[PDB]
Amino acid sequence: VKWPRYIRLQRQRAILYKRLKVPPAINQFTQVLDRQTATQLLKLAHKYRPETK
Amino acid sequence: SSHKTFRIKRFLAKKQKQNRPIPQWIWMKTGNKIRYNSKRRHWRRTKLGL
Amino acid sequence: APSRNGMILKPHFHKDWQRRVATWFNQPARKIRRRKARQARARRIAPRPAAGPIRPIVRCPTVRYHTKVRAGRGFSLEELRVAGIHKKVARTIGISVDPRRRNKSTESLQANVQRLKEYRSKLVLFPRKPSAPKKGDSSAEELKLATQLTGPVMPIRN
Amino acid sequence: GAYKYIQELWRKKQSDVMRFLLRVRCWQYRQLSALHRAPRPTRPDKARRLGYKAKQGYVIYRIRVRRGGRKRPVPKGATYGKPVHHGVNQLKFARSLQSVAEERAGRHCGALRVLNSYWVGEDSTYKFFEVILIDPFHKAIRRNPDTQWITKPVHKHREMRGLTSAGRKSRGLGKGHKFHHTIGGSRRAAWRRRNTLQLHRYR
Amino acid sequence: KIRTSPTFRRPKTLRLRRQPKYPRKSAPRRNKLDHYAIIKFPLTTESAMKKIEDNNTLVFIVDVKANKHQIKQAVKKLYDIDVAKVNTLIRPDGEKKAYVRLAPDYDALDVANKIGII
Amino acid sequence: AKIKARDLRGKKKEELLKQLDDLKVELSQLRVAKVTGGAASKLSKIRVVRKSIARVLTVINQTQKENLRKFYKGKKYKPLDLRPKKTRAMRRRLNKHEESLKTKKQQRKERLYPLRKYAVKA
Amino acid sequence: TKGTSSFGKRRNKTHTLCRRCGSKAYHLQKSTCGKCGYPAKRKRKYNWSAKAKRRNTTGTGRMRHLKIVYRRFRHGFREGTTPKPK
RNA sequence: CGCGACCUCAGAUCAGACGUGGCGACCCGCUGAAUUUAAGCAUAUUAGUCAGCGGAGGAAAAGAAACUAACCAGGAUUCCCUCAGUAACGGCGAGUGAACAGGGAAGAGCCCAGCGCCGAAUCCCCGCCCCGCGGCGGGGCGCGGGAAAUGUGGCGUACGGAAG
Ligand SMILES: [Mg+2]
Ligand SMILES: [Mg+2]
Ligand SMILES: [Mg+2]
Ligand SMILES: [Mg+2]
Ligand SMILES: [Mg+2]
Ligand SMILES: [Mg+2]
Ligand SMILES: [Mg+2]
Ligand SMILES: [Mg+2]
Ligand SMILES: [Mg+2]
Ligand SMILES: [Mg+2]
Ligand SMILES: [Mg+2]
Ligand SMILES: [Mg+2]
Ligand SMILES: [Mg+2]
Ligand SMILES: [Mg+2]
Ligand SMILES: [Mg+2]
Ligand SMILES: [Mg+2]
Ligand SMILES: [Mg+2]
Ligand SMILES: [Mg+2]
Ligand SMILES: [Mg+2]
Ligand SMILES: [Mg+2]
Ligand SMILES: [Mg+2]
Ligand SMILES: [Mg+2]
Ligand SMILES: [Mg+2]
Ligand SMILES: [Mg+2]
Ligand SMILES: [Zn+2]
Repeated sequence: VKWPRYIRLQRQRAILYKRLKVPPAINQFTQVLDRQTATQLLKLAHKYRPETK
Repeated sequence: SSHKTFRIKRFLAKKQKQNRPIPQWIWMKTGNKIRYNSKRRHWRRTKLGL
Repeated sequence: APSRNGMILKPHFHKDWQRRVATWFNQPARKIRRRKARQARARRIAPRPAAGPIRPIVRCPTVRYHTKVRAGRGFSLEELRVAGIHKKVARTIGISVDPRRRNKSTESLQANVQRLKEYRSKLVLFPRKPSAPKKGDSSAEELKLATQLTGPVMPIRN
Repeated sequence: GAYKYIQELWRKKQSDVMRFLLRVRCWQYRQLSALHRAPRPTRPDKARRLGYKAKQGYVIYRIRVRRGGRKRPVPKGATYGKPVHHGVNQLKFARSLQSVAEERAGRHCGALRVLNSYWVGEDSTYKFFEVILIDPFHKAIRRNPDTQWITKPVHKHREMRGLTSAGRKSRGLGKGHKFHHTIGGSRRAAWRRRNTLQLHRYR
Repeated sequence: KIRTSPTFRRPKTLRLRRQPKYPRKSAPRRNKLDHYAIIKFPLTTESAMKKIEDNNTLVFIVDVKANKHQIKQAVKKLYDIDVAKVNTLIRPDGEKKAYVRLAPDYDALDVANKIGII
Repeated sequence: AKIKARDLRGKKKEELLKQLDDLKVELSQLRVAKVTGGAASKLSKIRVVRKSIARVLTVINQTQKENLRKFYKGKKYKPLDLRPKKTRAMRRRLNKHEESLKTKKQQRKERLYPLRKYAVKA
Repeated sequence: TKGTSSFGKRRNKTHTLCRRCGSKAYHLQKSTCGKCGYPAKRKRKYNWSAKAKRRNTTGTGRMRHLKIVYRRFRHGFREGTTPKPK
C-alpha cells in the first residue's frame, strides 16, 4: 500500500531506531521488567493511587 | 455590436438617459447658474470609451 | 570658487534638508500646554508637593563638575535602611527611591540620611480614612494648616 | 527539578546522546512539511523560559527556513549602477533566519500572536525553529491579568515590526556606547533626530 | 481487514449537520420583489393599445429582476385573470417590458377598462 | 387621511398589513393615472402614498425587532443584528470585567502600600 | 502604412471596464486590471503618483458608512438608547 | 483475531470565537538606487534618501543597565538647550560626523522561567436556578465534560529570596 506520509514517517523512524547506533543513555529504556513483575508493581501501586475529582 | 452583454447594455442605457437636456424650468429658479446641459454627448464626436 | 580671504567651511546642506526641517511655531503653544498640564496635575494631587517626590543630594561625576551638588534620581536604599524608612513605604509617602545607586562614601550618606529625617519631620501625613486616625499619623489641628509648596521640596543649595 | 537537568542536557549538544537526538529529529522534521503545528514543544524547558505555559491557547509551530545567505534578486547580473553596488551573491540579510521563521508562521496565522521562538535542529540546507504563539481571544488568557497584555491591539504582529527576542536583535538596539546610532526609538529615529534643522523662532 | 487495493484512500468519516446555538440573522428578510413592486405600470402608446385590441394581451413595464413565471403569478394575483404566455424584453432605457398574452376567454380591452387604461 | 406613526403602533400585526396592501393598491392606481395622463391632484398624492408605505413599514420593522431583542435579551447568544454594532476595535477590546480584574500579587501590593494623602511644611 | 492605414485594423479591444475599480482597464487576456489590480486581494497603489492616489482615496466617493461613523463618534457611539419622548 | 488506553495525524455546512481589506501625515521591520558633488572618475558623496514590500496605534518605538564613567562619583526611556561642527571618519580630497557630563520637559516602576514549598491548592466550556444583563458578568448546584504532572495557581526574581 502506498501509505500516507505520517504512517511512512513513523514506520521509518521506528526503523531508524533499529539502524542507527543508539547511545546507551537511550538504549537503557528498552530493557523493561517483564510482565510478571509489572503486574506486581501495578498491584502494589493501585493501593496508593491519588484521589480524583 | 448587436451581440451586447447585459452589463454593457446596462451601461448604454444609463448613458442614453444622461443625454437628455435640462428641463426649461430650471433656469427659472432663484439660485441657478445653469444655462444648458454642458455634458451632452453626440455620437459622432465622442465615442464614449467602452 | 573662494574669494580673497575668509574661513573655508563645511556647511552640512548637501543632503535634502528642506524636507526634514523643524519649525518651532508651536513653541508658545507648548509653553501653554505644559503649564496647563502642570496646573491640572497640581490640582489633581491636592495637598501633595507640586514638584513631586523628594530627591537626594548627589555629587556630579567627571572632574569638571564634581565641586557641584545636584538633585539625584532617588534615595538609595542603604540611605533608607539607616534612616528607618522602608523601601516600599518611601515611595508611598513621597520619597523617590532608586536601587541602582551605591554609596562609596560616608559624608554623602550621612547628608542624605539627615535630609530624609529632616523631611520626615516635616511631612503632614493625612489619615488613610479621614474619620479614624492611626498611630503613624499627624494631629487633627495640623491637617487644616497643610498646603502645596511650589518648587522642589527642600531646594538644594550649594 | 528536572528543568535544570534538561537545560544542562540541551547545553551539551556536541555529546553523542544529544547528537543522536538532533540528527533523528532533523531527519523527521526534514521529511515533514514546511509549516505544521507541533502538538507540544520539543524543548519544554526552553519554551517555559521564553514564555510558554501549558494552558489552553498557546500553540507551537515548528517551521523550517531554507538555510543560506541572500543573493540579490536581480536579473542575470545586471545590477545597474556603480561598481560599489555590483554585489550579488555574497550579500547577507539584515535579519536572522529565526526572525524569518517567526514572521512566516505569524503571517500564516494572522489571528494568533507570536510570543517568542527557539531552536530545535539544523542541517546543511535548513534551519528548524519552534515559534510559539498565543490565541489572543481565548478566555484562558483574556481573564489572566499577566498575559492579557498581548490581547491589546498594540501588539498586533510583533514578528513583523520586529518586537520579539529574535526580531529585536537585528535592530542594533540596546544601552551602551556600542549602540549610539539607535538612541531614540530605532536607527531610523536616531537618523531622523540627527538629520533635521531645529530652526527656532528667534535664532 | 485485508487491504485488497494497493492504494490508501481517506476513510469516510461521520459529520454532523448545522445545529446552530443562535441564528445569525434575527429574522428572515422581507421579500422586496413582491407582486406590487414587480409591475410598475402599463404602457399607453398606440403600439401598445393596438397590441391590446387585436392580440388580446397587455403590455407592462416590469423591473429587470423578474422571471416570466413571476410576471405570470403577479398578473394572476393582481387582476385575477389567467395568462396564456409572457414575452419579455429589456428596453434600451434599461427596464424590462413584458407582454402578457391572456387566456382566450378573457378579453384585454375589458380588463384594460378595469385597470384604468383606455 | 393623514397617516402618521403614532396611532400605527397600537395596531396589531395583520391590521398593519391590511393597511399596507391597500396603500400598495392606491400607489399602483396612481402610477397608472400618471401614465395615462392624470391630474396634478393625483400626481401630488403619488408622494404621500409612498411616504405612507414607508411610515407603515417602519412601524412593522420597528415592532418586529422590539419584540425580537426582548425575546433574545435573557440569552447568552444573540444574533449579530441584536448585538451592539459599535466600531470593530471596541467590539473586541477587553470588557469592563476583564480589564478591571487584577492579579492578587498586585492586590497585595496596593493593599499593603497604598498611596497616602500627605503634605509637607514650608 | 504604419499610420493612417494601420489605424483601420483596430476593432478587437484589449481592455474592458473592471468590476472593482469601475475604470476601463480590465485587460482581457491577462485577466487583471491596470488601475486596481483586480484578482489580487490588495488594491494596486503606488505613491510615485500622488495624483493617482488622490483620484480615489477615502475622501472621494459616498463614504456611506464612514460618514455615519464620523457623526456617531461625537456622542461616544451611544447605542440602544432613545431620547426621552413628549 | 478482537477490546481498551496513549501518541502522532486527518475529516467536517460540528459548538463558539478570531485574521483578511483601506487610509498610511506621524511610527516600526526590511529592501534600497541613480541623478548630484568630487570642476573628469571608479572609493567616497547624494544615502540608509526616492521608488518597492510588510505591520500598526491614537500615538508608535524605546525603557527600567551584561550603562556612563575613572570622579568627592552619577543612575530606565524619550524630547529640548548644549557638548559641536568637537573626538573621529574620508582618493585625510570633496565631504561626512556622534556620545559622555551639565541645564531643563517629564518622571513610575515592575513580572515570569529557574531554586524550592504547598493533597492541581489552577484554568476553559456546557446544563439548571437567582440577580443584572446595547462592554455576557456575580453567586449557588452539577458521582456532568475537558485542560494540566511533558507543570496551572499562591509565595517568590538580583533592590536578594524562602522557611523556622
Ligand atoms: Mg469616427
Ligand atoms: Mg569673483
Ligand atoms: Mg561610488
Ligand atoms: Mg515594548
Ligand atoms: Mg547576537
Ligand atoms: Mg491581446
Ligand atoms: Mg497596497
Ligand atoms: Mg461551525
Ligand atoms: Mg492591514
Ligand atoms: Mg562629477
Ligand atoms: Mg560639472
Ligand atoms: Mg561626467
Ligand atoms: Mg550610506
Ligand atoms: Mg518611501
Ligand atoms: Mg485605528
Ligand atoms: Mg508602546
Ligand atoms: Mg535590572
Ligand atoms: Mg543619558
Ligand atoms: Mg589626495
Ligand atoms: Mg553618511
Ligand atoms: Mg547627558
Ligand atoms: Mg521640572
Ligand atoms: Mg507570579
Ligand atoms: Mg512553579
Ligand atoms: Zn479594476
